[PDB]
Amino acid sequence: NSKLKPEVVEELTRKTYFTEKEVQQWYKGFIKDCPSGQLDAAGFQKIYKQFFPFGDPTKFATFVFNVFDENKDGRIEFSEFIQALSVTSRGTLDEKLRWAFKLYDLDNDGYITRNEMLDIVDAIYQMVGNTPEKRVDRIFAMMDKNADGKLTLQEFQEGSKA
Amino acid sequence: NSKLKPEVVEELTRKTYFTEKEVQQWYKGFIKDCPSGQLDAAGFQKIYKQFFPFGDPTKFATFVFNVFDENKDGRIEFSEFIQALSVTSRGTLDEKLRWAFKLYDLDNDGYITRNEMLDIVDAIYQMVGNTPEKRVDRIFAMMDKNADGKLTLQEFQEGSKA
Ligand SMILES: N#Cc1ccc2[nH]cc(CCCCN3CCN(c4ccc5oc(C(N)=O)cc5c4)CC3)c2c1
Ligand SMILES: N#Cc1ccc2[nH]cc(CCCCN3CCN(c4ccc5oc(C(N)=O)cc5c4)CC3)c2c1
Ligand SMILES: [Ca+2]
Ligand SMILES: [Ca+2]
Ligand SMILES: [Ca+2]
Ligand SMILES: [Ca+2]
Ligand SMILES: [Ca+2]
Ligand SMILES: [Ca+2]
Ligand code: NA
Ligand code: NA
Ligand code: NA
Ligand code: NA
Repeated sequence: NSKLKPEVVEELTRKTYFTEKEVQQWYKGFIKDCPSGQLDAAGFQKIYKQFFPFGDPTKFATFVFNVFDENKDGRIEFSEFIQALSVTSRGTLDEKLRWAFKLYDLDNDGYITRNEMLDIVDAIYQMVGNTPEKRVDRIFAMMDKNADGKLTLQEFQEGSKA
Repeated sequence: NSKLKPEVVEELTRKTYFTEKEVQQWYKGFIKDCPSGQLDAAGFQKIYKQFFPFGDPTKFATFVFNVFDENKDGRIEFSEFIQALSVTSRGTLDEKLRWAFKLYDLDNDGYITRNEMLDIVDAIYQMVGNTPEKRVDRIFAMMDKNADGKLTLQEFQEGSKA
């Protein structure tokens, strides 16, 4: 697919923070980087592995892939790609924190657990190539205001602002 | 330039850790991402700005650009691009630390100063989007074994191994 139909471009423009022109430019890049119009987890993994040669980005890349892959069907289509870039780059602080929460909520149950947060920190450290546990412990002491071992989105947002 | 001449591919293959086939594959990607065959600082900046929407990667991207741009002429040619990826991805630990030293040595005088290191840490924090100063202070206490306020490559390597 070389170019998007104007009905699709319009739809994506109303649904994102991008202009009609930016949507078509983003699509040109997407297809050049993904000739099939869809990126599977292997290809997302390859991308990250090439950008971070000093470490092992496999774990963090998987976490990011799962946020891009909204419908969880194992592939990132252009609609999912451009929506993620729209929110992460031009969304409200509320929308951006909501996106980060999704990244951190690894099993998608609406709660971030201590284990989930430690997996994020561990993954970032591996990708790079005070420790993880003490980090998580402090974060949860400062955000888990009901001390139930889980962070809701409000807890994550309230603390992240603080 | 669609494809490289076999004399050039051979040269790059002997000069890098890549195979003849990998050199040509890397060139296909480079040209698709850089149609003119050369990336200036503006374009490198754009790339990083698109990958890190939550922060400001301008400062760190500049530091990385200067390492890629070995001859310091303001553009990254394919030969410089593939050499950087060769060292960062397949070099000895010694070669990889030497590359990191170049990144950190912002003015290229063969020494990393406290200010240079704080600029690196500050840039990484901005890109992301214990503090920087305390970090630098500890690193220099553990690596500046002659306490002259500068890190030579041997100091950086010895400590980085430690
Ligand atoms: N050892 C060590 C050591 C020690 C202390 C340290 N501090 C910091 C570091 C790491 C700093 C980052 C290095 N990055 C910069 C980006 N980069 C790169 C740019 C463009 C690219 O483009 C593609 C593509 N696929 O097109 C792939 C690709 C990759 C090269 C590797 C470090 C390392
Ligand atoms: N607020 C907040 C907040 C709070 C707490 C947090 N912890 C961690 C975060 C940030 C985590 C990373 C987010 N990245 C992932 C990569 N990514 C992306 C992937 C493919 C891409 O491809 C292109 C292209 N140009 O093709 C561009 C492009 C960009 C989207 C943004 C965070 C944020
Ligand atoms: Ca999907
Ligand atoms: Ca969860
Ligand atoms: Ca809670
Ligand atoms: Ca150059
Ligand atoms: Ca210097
Ligand atoms: Ca010294
Ligand atoms: Na729009
Ligand atoms: Na999630
Ligand atoms: Na080789
Ligand atoms: Na340098």
